[PDB]
Amino acid sequence: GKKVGMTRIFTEDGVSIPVTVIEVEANRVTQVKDLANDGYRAIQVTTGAKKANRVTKPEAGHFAKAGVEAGRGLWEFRLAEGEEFTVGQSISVELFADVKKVDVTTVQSLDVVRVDAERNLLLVKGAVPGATGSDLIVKPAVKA
Amino acid sequence: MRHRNSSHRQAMFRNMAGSLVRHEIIKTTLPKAKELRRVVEPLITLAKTDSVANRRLAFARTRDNEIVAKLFNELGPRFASRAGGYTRILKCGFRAGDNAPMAYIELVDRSE
Amino acid sequence: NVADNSGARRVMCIKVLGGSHRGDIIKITGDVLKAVVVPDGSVIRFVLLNNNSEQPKFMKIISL
Amino acid sequence: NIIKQLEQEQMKQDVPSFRPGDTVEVKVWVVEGSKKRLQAFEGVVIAIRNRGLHSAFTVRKISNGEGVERVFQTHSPVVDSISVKRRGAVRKAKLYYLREIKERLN
RNA sequence: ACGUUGAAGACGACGACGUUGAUAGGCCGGGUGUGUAAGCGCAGCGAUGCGUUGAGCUAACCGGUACUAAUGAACCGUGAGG
RNA sequence: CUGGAGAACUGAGGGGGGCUGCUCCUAGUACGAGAGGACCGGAGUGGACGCAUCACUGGUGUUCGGGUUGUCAUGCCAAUGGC
RNA sequence: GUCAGGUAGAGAAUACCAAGGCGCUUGAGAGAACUCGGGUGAAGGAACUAGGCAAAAUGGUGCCGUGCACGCUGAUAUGUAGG
Repeated sequence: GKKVGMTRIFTEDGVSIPVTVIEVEANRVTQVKDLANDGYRAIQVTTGAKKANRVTKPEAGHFAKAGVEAGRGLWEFRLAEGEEFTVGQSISVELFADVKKVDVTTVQSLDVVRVDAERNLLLVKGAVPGATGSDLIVKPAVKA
Repeated sequence: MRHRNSSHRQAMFRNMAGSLVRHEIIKTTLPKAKELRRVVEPLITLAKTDSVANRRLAFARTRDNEIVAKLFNELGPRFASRAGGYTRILKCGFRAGDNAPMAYIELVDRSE
Repeated sequence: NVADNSGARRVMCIKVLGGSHRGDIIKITGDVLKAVVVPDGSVIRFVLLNNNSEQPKFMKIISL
Repeated sequence: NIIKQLEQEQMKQDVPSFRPGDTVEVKVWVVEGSKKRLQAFEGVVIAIRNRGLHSAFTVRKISNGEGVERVFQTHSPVVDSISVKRRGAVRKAKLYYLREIKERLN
């Protein structure tokens, strides 16, 4: 996701929680790594959009192979042998609904305040590294 | 960490801005020309609309009656339809004295 | 300053109790004895004890 | 625009209009174990910070012996109502010099 | 590379954008700060205050707009891989 | 199993790390002839060190704005600017 | 050693001007890894040190307190004691 400023939310009881507000477009998978080829399980995902004239076709061909629209940058995360993903699958922010602690890259064990899909938005209690408009990686807290 | 003294810097731009208006073109170092823009166009924008207060404020800057007369009379109407970008910078090699990058800075006019 | 009426008017803090290298309790002074200094984002900008118990956790102080 | 859209619904439009140097009464919720009580605070506004959802104002109260300053968050749920008693006729944005007033009749 | 940017903390090959083009320097609108400007008018024919007017002004920032300028030729790196 | 580029991964090895104290439930429990009264695990509340670090709480901000003393220039008073 | 104007001021200090004398014999852009020197910056104002040293604070006089007055006075008086 992309960091978009910071604000606070007031609760009904009265306390105010300072929240880092992160915008997370739909993340669309581009490549799936497996034991047979890469020796490990991971999925490569992209986000955003890039100008056609500026995206070099070595990546465009790589994107076109998966039917994926050219995004900005590429990231991939290792799997936990408990989930499966297919090339071209679109991943939205609702996956964070069931998890209360998240890791933002690293500042770890941050409470999640609110998640919505209609506006592709995620909320984190605290501060995260980087200025506004920077790229952030949000994953569930490992220290359970 | 950035993410002449103030008085000298302010006076120099005030003088150079007046000379630019008077002559419509001047030869100066490229860094000076770039920084001069942030002082020059704001004067022309104010001159686009004429008022007693604007005339007084325009005088408080450049502290010269000739320039104020030059403004609000033809620089105003000549740039009324233009939304910014009243200045043009042309690089003209380097100064022989100290190899400084020199450039002409001139208002978009003189199309006779 | 002393909020109570124990007689003392001005006191000096000589040690901040509650932890190593530190309404918290403090040690103040020629008589040395403990004392106590008296969420929405608001801020509030502007008592002696017996070294064993409060006896001016602070029910009496709030009541008075 | 993401930030602004997020705070518009959180802000409250029932904010009364007051100016620095005005005598203001503000009601604030209080929690004592399991009860909600309304506490009334009387004072004079000496500073207002306008930032939208983060707008706040400082009120100085001359208590029994010494003054007490209190910074309220205008849009916080803790504050319920704000009422103006006197229209102070001052000509300064921040009245910090009262640490060490006329009436506007307008 | 050159030019418009450099909040990565000056050894700088680094984030993006360089005319199907808003990164920066301007012209507008909104918010904040400053808290009653210049000019005009009534009374006192002075020093203040009120109307004019919660207004005038506001840099590095927010929301828009390319009628200005980053344009069009080189140099470097090759042509089927023991 | 040495052609010329632009990305995403597997991480051996190495470096910075194994905070502290108190209360409550467990429990008028274990040990002991009584009183006094647990330890550990779990949860909660402070302080110190380090990374991130500004929507909200302070300070600072030689450019903009408000107010002003002595003197001077812009042929003048008023209205400004510079020191 | 002498001659050294106007305003402000107790003065021969200091600041601001006229006349006169000058820009001091390398410059144009970019910002600080804090080598040096000032103003300002929360305060339990001594948590530093042999010594609160050097800074800062401070200084005055439309004065009755062992705190008050201070930049301007429609008017008293369109200049009051008086040389």
